[PDB]
Amino acid sequence: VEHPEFLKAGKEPGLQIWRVEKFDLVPVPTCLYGDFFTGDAYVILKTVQLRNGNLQYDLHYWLGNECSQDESGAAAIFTVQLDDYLNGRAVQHREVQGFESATFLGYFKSGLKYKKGGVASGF
Amino acid sequence: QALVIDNGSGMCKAGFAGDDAPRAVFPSIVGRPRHDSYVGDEAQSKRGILTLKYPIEHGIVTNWDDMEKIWHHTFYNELRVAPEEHPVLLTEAALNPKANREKMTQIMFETFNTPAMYVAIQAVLSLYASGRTTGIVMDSGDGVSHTVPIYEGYALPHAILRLDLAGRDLTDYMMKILTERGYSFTTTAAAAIVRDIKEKLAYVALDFEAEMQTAASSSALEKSYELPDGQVITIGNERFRCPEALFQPSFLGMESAGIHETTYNSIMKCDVDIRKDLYGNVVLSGGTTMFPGIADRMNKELTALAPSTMKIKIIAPPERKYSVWIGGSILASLSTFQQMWISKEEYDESGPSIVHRKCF
Ligand SMILES: Nc1ncnc2c1ncn2[C@@H]1O[C@H](COP(=O)(O)OP(=O)(O)OP(=O)(O)O)[C@@H](O)[C@H]1O
Ligand SMILES: [Ca+2]
Ligand SMILES: [Ca+2]
Ligand SMILES: [Ca+2]
Repeated sequence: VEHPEFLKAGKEPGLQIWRVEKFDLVPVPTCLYGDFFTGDAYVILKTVQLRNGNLQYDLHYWLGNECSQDESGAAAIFTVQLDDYLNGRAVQHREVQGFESATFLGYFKSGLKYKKGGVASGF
Repeated sequence: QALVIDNGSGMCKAGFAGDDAPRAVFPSIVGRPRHDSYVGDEAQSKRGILTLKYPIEHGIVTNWDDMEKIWHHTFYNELRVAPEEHPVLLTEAALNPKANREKMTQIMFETFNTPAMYVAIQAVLSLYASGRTTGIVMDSGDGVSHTVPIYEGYALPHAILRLDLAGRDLTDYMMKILTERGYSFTTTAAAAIVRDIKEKLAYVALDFEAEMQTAASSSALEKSYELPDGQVITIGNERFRCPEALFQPSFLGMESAGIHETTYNSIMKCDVDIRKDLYGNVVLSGGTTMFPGIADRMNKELTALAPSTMKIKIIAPPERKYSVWIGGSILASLSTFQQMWISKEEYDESGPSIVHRKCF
């Protein structure tokens, strides 16, 4: 994978968020982090530095209640690809709207938000 | 414009990456003269003067000349493309023999001159189509059933189980029990008629015995079926007995474990720490999983097999007849896929064995 966003991923501690947009992986502007279109699917990478200083990766794909099949499929595959790209070191988590894990919910300090709509299907 | 071809034992599904459904779905049959060739519905029509053959048995190619005819028809007659112009995604069984993967690759580049190709495991494509990276797929088609545990994007080959009990078997079985009922299917169109009764009227009983009783003591479960000639026959307990045989292979004289148990058995072959996510992501896939009641019955049977506190989820998308195809469409559409392909250039460099390194 030469995907430019791959070159960026998991470089330093932090949270990085991408949205699936027509079969591509597209970064989310940092000032919109936490506001999720329930019509869309997203890939979230959480990079944590341990006491060691060692980099740890948790990779969450979040599926909007109304995201289309191509969107949730792509988010799942992109996740596998990114994990592979990070030498299989990412732990992968499927995050469904309305049922996200506490760890994921914890990533957004002012609480995540849902909003209707999104990018049209790639199909 | 990549193409996606999903070769099954009974049916070939084919289309264009980026479409939400296969454009072409036709029988995986090649007909040659008893005393030139034909594929699909045409072969089936002219079957009185042809020897008809299935190039794929139990999901595995057993006849390459005839497989070539299937692909030639797929490209030229069904999709109407010149294959030299398109990357092609093909699908395979999870445990597809090494030599078969090579031969596919070779045929694609040498016979059809594909500029690019890739081979994907069918079960994995269904998982991806359900928007999961981890789960267990129960894939039941015309010629074979498999339970295929997948973790974080990749199948666990050691954990995979194969059940040689599928649609064709269910169709034969329906023919037997309708005959036993007193009916007689004697025309050339017997198998198609009984296959159609299966697909239109069969369902899986939540409680098999209780259904047997309901059926024996009332007429409520009975359905009318109009034959090609206009004769109307009644389908009673055969509706749920036919697919019961997925759960009870003894109905067919097989010592086999049923689909629920096979699924459990696969999960149990996997590292303890992933089983929770397998039980909670049991994806049904293939034509033979289209029986109404199947998911509920799976859920019930896995529930009875697993600890009581285990969360069991059966996922049975309405479009699971084409799950595999749809996962290929999606996969082959990704911006990231142009780097996954085996290119012509790579093929001329390493030959068919390139597939073992590029595709998995
Ligand atoms: N609605 C239905 N209910 C029950 N069975 C169905 C239904 N629709 C199709 N089938 C059966 O599904 C089988 C075809 O499914 P599919 O195309 O998944 O198989 P395949 O891929 O050709 O077979 P395999 O996967 O075994 O190689 C046929 O036996 C067909 O009769
Ligand atoms: Ca969307
Ligand atoms: Ca990993
Ligand atoms: Ca199949």
